[PDB]
Amino acid sequence: LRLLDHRALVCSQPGLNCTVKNSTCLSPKDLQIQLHFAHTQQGDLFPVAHIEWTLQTDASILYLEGAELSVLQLNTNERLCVRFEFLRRWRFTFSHFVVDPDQEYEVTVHHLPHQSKNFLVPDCEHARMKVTTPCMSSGSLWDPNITVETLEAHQLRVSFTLWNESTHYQILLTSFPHMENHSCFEHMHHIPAPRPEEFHQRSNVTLTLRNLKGCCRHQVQIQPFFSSCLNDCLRHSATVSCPE
Ligand SMILES: *[C@@H]1O[C@H](CO)[C@@H](O)[C@H](O)[C@H]1NC(C)=O
Ligand SMILES: *[C@@H]1O[C@H](CO)[C@@H](O)[C@H](O)[C@H]1NC(C)=O
Ligand SMILES: *[C@@H]1O[C@H](CO)[C@@H](O)[C@H](O)[C@H]1NC(C)=O
Ligand SMILES: *[C@@H]1O[C@H](CO)[C@@H](O)[C@H](O)[C@H]1NC(C)=O
Repeated sequence: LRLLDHRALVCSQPGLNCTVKNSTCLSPKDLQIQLHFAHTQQGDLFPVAHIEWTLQTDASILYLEGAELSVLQLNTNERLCVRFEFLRRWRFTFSHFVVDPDQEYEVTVHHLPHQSKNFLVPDCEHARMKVTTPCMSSGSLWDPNITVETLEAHQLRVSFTLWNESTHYQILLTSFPHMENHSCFEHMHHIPAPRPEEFHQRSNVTLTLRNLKGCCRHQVQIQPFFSSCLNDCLRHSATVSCPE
């Protein structure tokens, strides 16, 4: 959770002069949050929360200085606030909060001196999220298209397409019985960082399976370690089903 730009924004409308800026975190109607995408001057692409709500005034003489817009990231408890500062119906919009893929947010509006709604951002498999800067940093553009072939002597041959980075990969084999989810075997295979010559080429690893009847469901997972996502890159898997 962050602001796209931190300078004060002009939010003025006919009959209402308005400024909005980040503030220290201290009635609104029709609070709505849409997912939008912002392209930056630096050439990046971020998912943003497009937040809107209505201020309805009546004949009532009232002291109204502004509004506080609060966004809480539920996984980290990161909270950011912006304060609207004033001078029948006015619709307010704020689209400068950058959000993270696959995260839930709680949005709150308070008139100063309330309404709360939650917002869930789709993961990096969503076609529009896939091309954002955060998703591409998680390796969203790489498609290994992992395939696992059963070999004659209780071995598997795993094939996968490498990306274009000189970083290592790991293949994690976890074996299971047909239905029970307690593993009967586990093995990690280190794939050395490829040379630029093997970039975008399809490589393979041969895995040796545990010789145990019933230990027949083999999950094979590839984890890349691209410099932009370290231990947090998107992973892919294929599973060999039991021939039972
Ligand atoms: C990925 O694997 C599937 C296997 O059925 C195949 O249809 C598809 O064409 C493969 N993709 C590429 C890029 O070769
Ligand atoms: C990696 O491959 C993609 C293929 O679309 C390309 O856009 C990108 O520029 C390549 N990155 C590097 C560092 O060569
Ligand atoms: C066992 O693993 C499968 C994985 O697809 C899952 O659907 C199922 O709910 C799991 N069951 C238990 C008891 O963990
Ligand atoms: C498996 O991959 C290695 C490169 O990592 C290659 O030398 C070998 O020939 C490939 N094996 C098969 C069966 O294609």
